[PDB]
Amino acid sequence: HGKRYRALLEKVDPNKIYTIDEAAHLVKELATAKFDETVEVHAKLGIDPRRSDQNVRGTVSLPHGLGKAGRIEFRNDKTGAIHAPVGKASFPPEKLADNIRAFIRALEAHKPGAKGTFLRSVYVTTTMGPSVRINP
Amino acid sequence: SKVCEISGKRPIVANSIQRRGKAKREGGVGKKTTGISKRRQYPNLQKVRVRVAGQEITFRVAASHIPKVYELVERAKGLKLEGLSPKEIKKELLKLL
Amino acid sequence: ASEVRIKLLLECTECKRRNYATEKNKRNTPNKLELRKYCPWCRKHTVHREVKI
Amino acid sequence: RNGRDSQAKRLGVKRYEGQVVRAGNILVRQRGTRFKPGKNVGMGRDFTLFALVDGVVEFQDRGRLGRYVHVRPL
RNA sequence: GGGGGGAACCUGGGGAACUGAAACAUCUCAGUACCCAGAGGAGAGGAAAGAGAAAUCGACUCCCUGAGUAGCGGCGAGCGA
RNA sequence: UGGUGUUGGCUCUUGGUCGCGCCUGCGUAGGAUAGGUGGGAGCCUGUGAACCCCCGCCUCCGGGUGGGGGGGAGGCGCCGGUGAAAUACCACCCUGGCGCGGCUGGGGGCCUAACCCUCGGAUGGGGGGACAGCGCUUGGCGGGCAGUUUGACUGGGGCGGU
RNA sequence: GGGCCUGACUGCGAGGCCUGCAAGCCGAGCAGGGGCGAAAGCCGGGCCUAGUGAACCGGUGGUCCCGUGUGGAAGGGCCAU
RNA sequence: CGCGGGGUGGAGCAGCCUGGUAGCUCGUCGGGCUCAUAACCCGAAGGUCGUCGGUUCAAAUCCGGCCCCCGCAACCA
RNA sequence: GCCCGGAUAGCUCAGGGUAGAGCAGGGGAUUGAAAAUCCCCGUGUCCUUGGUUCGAUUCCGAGUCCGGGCACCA
Ligand SMILES: [Mg+2]
Ligand SMILES: [Mg+2]
Ligand SMILES: [Mg+2]
Ligand SMILES: [Mg+2]
Ligand SMILES: [Mg+2]
Ligand SMILES: [Mg+2]
Ligand SMILES: [Mg+2]
Ligand SMILES: [Mg+2]
Ligand SMILES: [Mg+2]
Ligand SMILES: [Mg+2]
Ligand SMILES: [Mg+2]
Ligand SMILES: [Mg+2]
Ligand SMILES: [Mg+2]
Ligand SMILES: [Mg+2]
Ligand SMILES: [Mg+2]
Ligand SMILES: [Mg+2]
Ligand SMILES: [Mg+2]
Ligand SMILES: [Mg+2]
Ligand SMILES: [Mg+2]
Ligand SMILES: [Mg+2]
Ligand SMILES: [Mg+2]
Ligand SMILES: [Mg+2]
Ligand SMILES: [Mg+2]
Ligand SMILES: [Mg+2]
Ligand SMILES: [Mg+2]
Ligand SMILES: [Mg+2]
Ligand SMILES: [Mg+2]
Ligand SMILES: [Mg+2]
Ligand SMILES: [Mg+2]
Ligand SMILES: [Mg+2]
Ligand SMILES: [Mg+2]
Ligand SMILES: [Mg+2]
Ligand SMILES: [Mg+2]
Ligand SMILES: [Mg+2]
Ligand SMILES: [Mg+2]
Ligand SMILES: [Mg+2]
Ligand SMILES: [Mg+2]
Ligand SMILES: [Mg+2]
Ligand SMILES: [Mg+2]
Ligand SMILES: [Mg+2]
Ligand SMILES: [Mg+2]
Ligand SMILES: [Mg+2]
Ligand SMILES: [Mg+2]
Ligand SMILES: [Mg+2]
Ligand SMILES: [Mg+2]
Ligand SMILES: [Mg+2]
Ligand SMILES: [Mg+2]
Ligand SMILES: [Mg+2]
Ligand SMILES: [Mg+2]
Ligand SMILES: [Mg+2]
Ligand SMILES: [Mg+2]
Ligand SMILES: [Mg+2]
Ligand SMILES: [Mg+2]
Ligand SMILES: [Mg+2]
Ligand SMILES: [Mg+2]
Ligand SMILES: [Mg+2]
Ligand SMILES: [Mg+2]
Ligand SMILES: [Mg+2]
Ligand SMILES: [Mg+2]
Ligand SMILES: [Mg+2]
Ligand SMILES: [Mg+2]
Ligand SMILES: [Mg+2]
Ligand SMILES: [Mg+2]
Ligand SMILES: [Mg+2]
Ligand SMILES: [Zn+2]
Repeated sequence: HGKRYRALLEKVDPNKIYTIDEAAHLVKELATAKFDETVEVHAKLGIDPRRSDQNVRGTVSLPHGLGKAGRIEFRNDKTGAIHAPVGKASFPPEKLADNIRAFIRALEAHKPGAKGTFLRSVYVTTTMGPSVRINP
Repeated sequence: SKVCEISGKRPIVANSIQRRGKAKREGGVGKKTTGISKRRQYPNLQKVRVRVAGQEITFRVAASHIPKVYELVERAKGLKLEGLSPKEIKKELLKLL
Repeated sequence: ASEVRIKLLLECTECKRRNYATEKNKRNTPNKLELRKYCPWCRKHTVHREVKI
Repeated sequence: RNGRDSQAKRLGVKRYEGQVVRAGNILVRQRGTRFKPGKNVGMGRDFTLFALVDGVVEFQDRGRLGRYVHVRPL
């Protein structure tokens, strides 16, 4: 964990719940890589992956999109985590929170059903940057 | 196995109900009662020995009302005892009740 | 019915209700029954898939 | 070892010639086509013969073509 | 001041079984019969931490009615506000 | 027989299981110890880079990995090859360890003052001792005892058979 | 024997067979939405008659009918099993 | 007689819930070791599964008849 | 029904890569009657069915049989 990544580790209080709005704020402040990073949105899904029935595939995106339309995918791994692009190293705020908001709405559209509150643990990060907690 | 000298608690009779089966709540057929016989439920009588007016005095009391014994001793620290026999100190403490 | 000839339900794949009960031999036919069947809630024919009775 | 038997099944024809029958009246109870269905007679999944119209029952022997029960409307 | 007695009636503490269920165990008989304590010319109960849908009634007790209703029930026999 | 009440004063010793630290994950191919997806074209290094003393931790049987010293410009990754899958780096996690702290347990030891026993002597001495006894509650054994069930047909009933 | 299929239908049922009860059997034809056929038509499983089990209690999926002052909920009803 | 079990190379036993396959030990026979016999070692033969019938494409196997063997029962008089 | 074992070669058994251990039975070295011992065999419905995998004896859904304990049976 070299010198750079700590600077960003000064910028994220570990004991805090952030907002769909707060995310778009801090994210353009953990992208201190030397390239226009992608913003990654993660979640720990509340289902069994071994269960053939309960499962997450599907396609979104909109509004803005991949920017590499902008249709993205999301499939859970064998562990129950989902995560996906997009979002980029600006991409202004209040223009990414909208993007980040609608991805959470899907998958929140695909509870197989399963057991509990779907979006158990949720997270938002950048490519070479720390994580932020956020609130679906 | 008798009557609380403070509270009046005495043995009561109760049924002992033996049941088989799975509760409906748990998705069972229901509960069936495989025997009802009579039994007695007893106060948790114990002995509290206590020194009042330099005299050893024992109450046979239910555990629940044990604190009430040293309470009457607290109220009795104000009446003419000495030199009553233990039986009559007992009567006088009980009157404070 | 038996261990191998089972009882089972047909569930309209569109509205997910069970409209038919029937049997099958799960050795001769180890795959969920998919048939077409009048669904009286949908009031049209629908593919029903096999569901555990 | 023995001692068994099954219930009598009360077979046979239930309306003879000249009898007036309402429609779905049963005409013959049978196993197989001892009697074949004729004019105005249907045959159920168990070879039961029944009148398909109000009428008068009539029997016909057609040789190797079998015996036939008909209903003639009135 | 108490003690002991009193036909039945009364309240409290205890509390069956035959029987019914055409067997029987839950259930029934029945909180009955009986034992015990206590009270009296009666006893109990009694001035809402009530009822329960009327924005309602108004301590208790007793009769009629509500009603064999609502319900309870090996949802059986029955039991029963 | 577990919990708990009566039921108190000290004390040693352990084991589980949750939470953040950390590592850990190896068929054969492959540079070789590849956990799973997703981001990813850059990433570390003057806050000390490639190696190969010391340890600690592990290891599949090649090595991996953390802390410490040595040093004195470099390492990676992309590319590309084999690949079912690709290597940096980052994120969310899965498996199983490891310390630190929740919590919850079992195996002790002493003490005296409730309880218990006992001493021609008793507001006391001595002995047991928070056990035992006793209350509520849990499961177990339980013809010692209690209530009952233990079918019908039938060339009598039983046995047989139905 | 082959092609295409799922009528091994849903909502009904004149009429009868059988019959102590209860059960058990057959059923033309009407509607919905289908299959096969050029069509007539046939199809509510199998050439037929064995391959089975009333209630009660409870499980599951529906339904959204009841919901102990009201809105919910608990729990129940109804349909399917 | 009733109930239960059984009959398979020469002997004593598997196999048959379970249809398509007959196996173990000893014995027998041919060969070796030994001076010779046994023990031991190598190799082989021998069963149509009590018998008749049925079911089946196929019967040791499943079903029935008949024969025989074993165990149990036959009580209130 | 709930939990824990079991079902992998001819016997008895070990275990996301896969099929190995001791014996059974075959070989070959020991130079030998024998055992013992070393190298070498390899026979595997991994109890079914479906599913996730590059790959399933292994993991997940549904089943079957056997043992221990518990519970339930209109
Ligand atoms: Mg009880
Ligand atoms: Mg009950
Ligand atoms: Mg005490
Ligand atoms: Mg208490
Ligand atoms: Mg007979
Ligand atoms: Mg008859
Ligand atoms: Mg007959
Ligand atoms: Mg028909
Ligand atoms: Mg004529
Ligand atoms: Mg008594
Ligand atoms: Mg009776
Ligand atoms: Mg009797
Ligand atoms: Mg009784
Ligand atoms: Mg009384
Ligand atoms: Mg009375
Ligand atoms: Mg008196
Ligand atoms: Mg008066
Ligand atoms: Mg009065
Ligand atoms: Mg009074
Ligand atoms: Mg008042
Ligand atoms: Mg009820
Ligand atoms: Mg009943
Ligand atoms: Mg009563
Ligand atoms: Mg106890
Ligand atoms: Mg306590
Ligand atoms: Mg305490
Ligand atoms: Mg001690
Ligand atoms: Mg104790
Ligand atoms: Mg007990
Ligand atoms: Mg007993
Ligand atoms: Mg007895
Ligand atoms: Mg009785
Ligand atoms: Mg008795
Ligand atoms: Mg009985
Ligand atoms: Mg008789
Ligand atoms: Mg006779
Ligand atoms: Mg006679
Ligand atoms: Mg006889
Ligand atoms: Mg008999
Ligand atoms: Mg249809
Ligand atoms: Mg009719
Ligand atoms: Mg009738
Ligand atoms: Mg028709
Ligand atoms: Mg039509
Ligand atoms: Mg048509
Ligand atoms: Mg056509
Ligand atoms: Mg047509
Ligand atoms: Mg045919
Ligand atoms: Mg019910
Ligand atoms: Mg409902
Ligand atoms: Mg309400
Ligand atoms: Mg309403
Ligand atoms: Mg219906
Ligand atoms: Mg023989
Ligand atoms: Mg076999
Ligand atoms: Mg010889
Ligand atoms: Mg010689
Ligand atoms: Mg024979
Ligand atoms: Mg044949
Ligand atoms: Mg034959
Ligand atoms: Mg054969
Ligand atoms: Mg033969
Ligand atoms: Mg006798
Ligand atoms: Mg005799
Ligand atoms: Zn439908």
